[PDB]
Amino acid sequence: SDSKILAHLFTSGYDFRVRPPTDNGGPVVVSVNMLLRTISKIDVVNMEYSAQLTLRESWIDKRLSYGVKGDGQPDFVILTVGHQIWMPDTFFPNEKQAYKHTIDKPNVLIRIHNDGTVLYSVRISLVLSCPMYLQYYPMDVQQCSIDLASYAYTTKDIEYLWKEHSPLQLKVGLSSSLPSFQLTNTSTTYCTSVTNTGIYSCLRTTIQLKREFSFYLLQLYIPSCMLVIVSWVSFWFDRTAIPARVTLGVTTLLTMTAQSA
Amino acid sequence: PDTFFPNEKQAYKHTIDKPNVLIRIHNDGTVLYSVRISLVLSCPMYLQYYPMDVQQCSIDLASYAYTTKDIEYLWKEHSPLQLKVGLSSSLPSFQLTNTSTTYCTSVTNTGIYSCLRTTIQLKREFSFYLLQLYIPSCMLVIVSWVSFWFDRTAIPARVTLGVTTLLTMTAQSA
Amino acid sequence: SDSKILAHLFTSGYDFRVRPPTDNGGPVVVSVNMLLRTISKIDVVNMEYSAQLTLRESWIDKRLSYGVKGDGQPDFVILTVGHQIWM
Amino acid sequence: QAVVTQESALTTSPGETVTLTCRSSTGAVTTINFANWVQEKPDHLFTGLIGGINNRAPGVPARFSGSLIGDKAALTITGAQTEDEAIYFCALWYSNHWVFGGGTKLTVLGQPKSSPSVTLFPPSSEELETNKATLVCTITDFYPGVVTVDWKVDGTPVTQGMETTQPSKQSNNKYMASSYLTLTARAWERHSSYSCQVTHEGHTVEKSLS
Amino acid sequence: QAVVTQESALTTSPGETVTLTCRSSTGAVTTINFANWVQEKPDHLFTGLIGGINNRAPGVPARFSGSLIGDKAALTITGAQTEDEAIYFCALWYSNHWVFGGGTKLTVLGQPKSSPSVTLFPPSSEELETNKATLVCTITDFYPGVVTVDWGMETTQPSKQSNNKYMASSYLTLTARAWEYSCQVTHEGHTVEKS
Amino acid sequence: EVQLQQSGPELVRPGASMKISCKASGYSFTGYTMNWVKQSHGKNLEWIGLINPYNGGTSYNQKFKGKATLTVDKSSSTAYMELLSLTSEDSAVYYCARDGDYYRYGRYFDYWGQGTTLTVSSAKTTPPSVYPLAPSMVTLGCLVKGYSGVHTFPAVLQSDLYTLSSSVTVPSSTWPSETVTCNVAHPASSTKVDKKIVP
Amino acid sequence: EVQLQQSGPELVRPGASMKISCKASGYSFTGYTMNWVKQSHGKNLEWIGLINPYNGGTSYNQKFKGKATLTVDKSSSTAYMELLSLTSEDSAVYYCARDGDYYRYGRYFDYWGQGTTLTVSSAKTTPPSVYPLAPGSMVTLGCLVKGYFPEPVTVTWNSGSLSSGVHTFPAVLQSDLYTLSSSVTVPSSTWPSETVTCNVAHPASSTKVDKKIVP
Ligand SMILES: CC[C@H](C)[C@H]1O[C@]2(CC[C@@H]1C)C[C@@H]1C[C@@H](C/C=C(\C)[C@@H](O[C@H]3C[C@H](OC)[C@@H](O[C@H]4C[C@H](OC)[C@@H](O)[C@H](C)O4)[C@H](C)O3)[C@@H](C)/C=C/C=C3\CO[C@@H]4[C@H](O)C(C)=C[C@@H](C(=O)O1)[C@]34O)O2
Ligand SMILES: CC[C@H](C)[C@H]1O[C@]2(CC[C@@H]1C)C[C@@H]1C[C@@H](C/C=C(\C)[C@@H](O[C@H]3C[C@H](OC)[C@@H](O[C@H]4C[C@H](OC)[C@@H](O)[C@H](C)O4)[C@H](C)O3)[C@@H](C)/C=C/C=C3\CO[C@@H]4[C@H](O)C(C)=C[C@@H](C(=O)O1)[C@]34O)O2
Ligand SMILES: C=C(C)[C@@H]1[C@H]2OC(=O)[C@@H]1[C@]1(O)C[C@H]3O[C@]34C(=O)O[C@H]2[C@]14C
Ligand SMILES: *[C@@H]1O[C@H](CO)[C@@H](O)[C@H](O)[C@H]1NC(C)=O
Repeated sequence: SDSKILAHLFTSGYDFRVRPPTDNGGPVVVSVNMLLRTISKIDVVNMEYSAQLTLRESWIDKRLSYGVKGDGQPDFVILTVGHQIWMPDTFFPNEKQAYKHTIDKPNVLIRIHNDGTVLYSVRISLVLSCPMYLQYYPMDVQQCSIDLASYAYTTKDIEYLWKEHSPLQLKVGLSSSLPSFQLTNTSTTYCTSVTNTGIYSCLRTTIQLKREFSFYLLQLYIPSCMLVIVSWVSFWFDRTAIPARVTLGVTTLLTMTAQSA
Repeated sequence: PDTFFPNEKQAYKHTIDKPNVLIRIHNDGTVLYSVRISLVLSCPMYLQYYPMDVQQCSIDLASYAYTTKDIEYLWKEHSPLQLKVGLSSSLPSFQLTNTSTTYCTSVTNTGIYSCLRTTIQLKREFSFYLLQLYIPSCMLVIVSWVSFWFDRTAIPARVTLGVTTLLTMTAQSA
Repeated sequence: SDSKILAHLFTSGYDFRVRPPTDNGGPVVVSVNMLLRTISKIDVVNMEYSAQLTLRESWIDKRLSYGVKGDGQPDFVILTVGHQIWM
Repeated sequence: QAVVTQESALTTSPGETVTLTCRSSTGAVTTINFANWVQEKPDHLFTGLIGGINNRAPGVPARFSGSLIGDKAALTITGAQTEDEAIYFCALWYSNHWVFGGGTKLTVLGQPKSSPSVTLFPPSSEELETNKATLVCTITDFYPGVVTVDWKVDGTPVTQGMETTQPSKQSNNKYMASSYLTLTARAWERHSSYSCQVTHEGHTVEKSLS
Repeated sequence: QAVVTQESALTTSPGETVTLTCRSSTGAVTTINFANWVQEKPDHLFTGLIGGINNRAPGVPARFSGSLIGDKAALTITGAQTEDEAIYFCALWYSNHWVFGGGTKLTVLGQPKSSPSVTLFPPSSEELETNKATLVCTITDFYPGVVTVDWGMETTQPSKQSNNKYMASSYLTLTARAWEYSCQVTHEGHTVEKS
Repeated sequence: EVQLQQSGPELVRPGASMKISCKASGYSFTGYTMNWVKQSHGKNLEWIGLINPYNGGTSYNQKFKGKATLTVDKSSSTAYMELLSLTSEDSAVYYCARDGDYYRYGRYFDYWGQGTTLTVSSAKTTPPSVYPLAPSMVTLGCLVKGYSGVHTFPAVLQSDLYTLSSSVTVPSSTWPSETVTCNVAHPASSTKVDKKIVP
Repeated sequence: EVQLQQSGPELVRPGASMKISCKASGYSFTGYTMNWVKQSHGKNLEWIGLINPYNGGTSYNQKFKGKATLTVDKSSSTAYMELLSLTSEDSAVYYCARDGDYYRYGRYFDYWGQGTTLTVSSAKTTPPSVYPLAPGSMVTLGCLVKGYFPEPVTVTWNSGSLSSGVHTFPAVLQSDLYTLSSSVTVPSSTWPSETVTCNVAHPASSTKVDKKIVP
């Protein structure tokens, strides 16, 4: 059944190198859903962060329609190994490092719906660059983004659009694996840009990270007040015993330096 | 089964000389598949009792493409989880007190996927924190007291003690 | 169309191992454009630095000309997988 | 190739709600067409209103709003104002370029309607002497200021040789327009039936010639 | 397709041990069927008991327990209680959906048993005139509330009376020309029949 | 304590479509997935489908693919169920039952709702057709159709209408020596009829 | 406030090529990409192409591939547009319209320029020829100022005597030579018993011609 349906699609002349046809010659519309699994290693020195997400792409390829109306056949067929299919050559413009997960079997899923609609799902681990602004360092908020766009195909061939309903989703155990920050807000936007090689469609998801304060309260503010307050208890020593005063003022000052370092 | 580890951040198969896999095909059609895998898993930890805490780390296992109508995972009936004898000896900082074998099947937007979950319980060794934190701090606080026995006229001595122990206290904590 | 244009170029005797021919036998001139994306990790101890850039090379390979004057065909064709080209 | 279509003209009173539409010839206007709406005030003053995904130009009043009613792009002015009287062009994005519409002349009513005064002028004898023959058709005192001139020689409608000026505004807030059908003296005598029918806001006025 | 089968009804006294069973038509009930057990008290009060791998709903008494006795799912109440008298549905998971059983009406005894008082009425002449003949086989005074009518038929659901002995009516529908007969009620043993 | 309160009973004509609700309270709503069960008079319990509040994800029984549409409103902690192209067969009681596991599918039932009774019918008011029935103590019967010892049994549904009978045991010495009759009233049709039980 | 000021009007002969400018001010010039729109009398609005100031990148409408060349001068915050092999068809008003998004392409229009009127014609100063327009055998008469260059030409009636019912229509650009006509309405029975001379003046060539209407 399924193996036969697949065989019927690739027994004819099908070229995975050729872009799927369109009714009006328009571009291939690729809907994108994105599921963040974990956001970790938020490096402030190199201004980058790691994040593991599930990319989900969906487009229409009439050539792959087998059931059409169906209603007698299976809704969709899982694409097995050894069958090539044209896919959006999407990449992450601000990715510095990327890994696909291939443990045991590669972590991918491709479905071919009867009408020719394709669902593509893949796990990807990224290390993205995220320029940060430390004006209010201790109590700051940073905004980190994942950009997504086609590399070779221009605006006449491929166009990205965020899924209409819940384009960005978070796994439940995301905030719990992110102890240092608090993921307050997310946004889903477009970043299409015009380059020297053409106009390329582009999506951009954005998370907003609010730095946890409890640490800096205990490891910076509290201890410094406690240090400054100590420098005051020398105002209560007789003016004759200056050694005591200096020892206090000097020690607290030195310690102040250390802590800051 | 295209199984993967949902909470794996990094994974390596061992391929030294020949790849470390074993596949057996029993006469009845039963298949045995064995493979060595090195993982780096995410394990959210809770440090409320930091010095004397216990963490629970898990390895999740599920199919990626196949849904609940095609593939279903079940833990072996007898001893689903086993430990090599030299595991606790290669784990000096903690003590693997308890293990559990559970299911984590979940319903997603792409379907309902079968899922297993093994869980180890790690109890942090205390000997280190006794010697490197508690003992030395008591020893530090006790020193601040020996200034109560210096004559009230020699305040330089008192301050030097109280101040030094305080500074050191800071350092140690840092 | 595009798939046919590509097929026409590689159906003949084309060797991606052979350097593109020149009119006067001169060398292949490769124009280079370079776009720096990020310059990071400027290590002063090991005296090195990391940088991510987009390399852009452009040369002429008469063997690959399909439209020549064109003006009836597409200006250019995106090279798909499975077609070797001297680089 | 691909053509964009808009209402020739629309009428509305201050306070009411009017809706302009933009049709694609290749099919339904989808989100990847990025329907844009541009306003042209008199004296060549262009400004953007809506466009892109669902973003708007800076300062574009709240009464303006875009949507995809049916299978074409819409531009809805909720609570029309006097100054809102202008020409509205919509533009669709087809793959790699923009295609504009014919524009819609929205009129925010300020006086009673007025049907056009059509006149048809035969070629002067002085001009026929130069082997040229120009049919002139004048249209005055009409409102709203949008008409549609159509020529027909001997029953058959003409496609080429016709030139119609853009609705010019009069001193009395009404509009005028002229249209010239060009022929040769030897070709002006070759026939004997000429028609210059002017359509305005529905219905039609025709002025023949023989 | 796949059908789930349960005992029509079972009887037990307070304190005893009763066992309900759930059978699969495709074969033996395995662990990947995730046998579920649901309780329905009178007035449409549903609550889960057992299910999944070997987990139970919150508050489910200790006397309830699940197992795979033989090749079907079992639900064993050790030390039955008065309130335990309800209808128990078991549900099996076949690949991607649930399939329920017919349910088992467990009765925890309270009143001495009683044989069903049956009476078979023929179709009146007003019906034969309408050209539609109907039979009525009223069943009064019986306990527990589980009868099985056996003659186009349609019997009503058991409903307690004023003396706590459930009652019911049966209807065999025919046509006037067909008309131109006997009802037997089997109740927890003997079989009362009338012609 | 947790609770699942469903919408009230509904009466709708065939062809139409209505939507019943299930407001959850007493637990983190978005943590447990919801099942929908259909209890009809004609068949057993049927499993319609399930939805994961947190996920929006749904999985339907092949049978109800297109008949039911599970949705969820996180803000109001409410699970909804649409029923399209309603017909006679859709007349049933629809329950909503929670799954047992916390932020994961456990495949076992927790709490159910009180149920929602949906009646899909296309018949207007109709007067009860009373037909008398008859064979120590003699038992007499009275049959209402298409609308001491006083036993009125449940009411079936014959051909899109109702039908019940009425037993009544008496000493045989009071029949036919005395007039045994039965009163059959019907408020919705404003019709009360009497049928004399004769031997 | 932002502003896009374009160069003044230009008159050039066919075959030549000229370049119109668009000086931007009031915003970070290099952040918004520029569009060029052509409004001709013969057709609708046409999209020529666009350029990204920051990038230098350009994308043209297939139609104007080779006709227009978009460039940009970052230092002076000015966007330029070359037009080659100018012909009659290039006679139009060219606008420059900014894109809406900040350092990204949003595909929606912000502000436009006042426009630049380009007139392409190989004509020399040519006095008009006035031909009378009489109604085919309230009456309406007209003048036909045919084949003059350049604009403008003014038309009166009886030296200003009659002003009511006077309508001088727009001109059309045909054969490199402009051409308009002016009508005047009078009660039928008065004509032709009253002198109805129209006064045409073409200051560009010092031309003054009277031509009274007559059946
Ligand atoms: C109190 C400050 C002055 C300077 C005092 O400092 C000292 C002595 C001299 C001063 C009197 C020394 C100082 C401790 C404090 C005493 C503090 C406690 C015993 C605890 O905290 C108190 C106050 C705290 O609220 C400030 C309160 O939490 C509330 C309110 C908070 O919001 C306002 C809110 O976030 C939270 C959720 O609920 C808490 C319940 O109870 C204890 C928690 C403090 C520990 C402090 C430290 C542990 O390691 C840190 C570091 O490694 C170092 C080198 C110095 C330590 C220090 O700084 O030691 C240190 O920072 O006294
Ligand atoms: C004793 C504390 C007071 C404050 C004394 O401190 C000082 C001097 C002042 C006080 C009198 C200083 C202190 C050492 C102690 C003397 C301690 C020893 C000589 C040894 O330990 C003793 C006691 C110990 O049991 C507390 C006992 O182990 C038993 C009982 C334990 O369970 C209760 C159980 O776990 C264990 C298995 O079997 C042991 C046999 O024998 C020695 C082991 C201690 C070493 C301490 C340290 C080594 O590096 C640490 C750190 O890098 C630092 C900076 C400070 C050191 C310190 O803190 O130095 C330090 O922490 O005296
Ligand atoms: C008062 C004196 C002289 C003491 C002496 O020893 C002390 O600890 C006292 C102290 O004040 C504190 C510390 O700074 C001093 C030091 O190291 O020696 C001296 C200083 C000055
Ligand atoms: C997130 O929320 C805040 C709420 O004030 C808002 O300002 C911001 O634009 C939102 N979007 C992003 C980028 O997270």
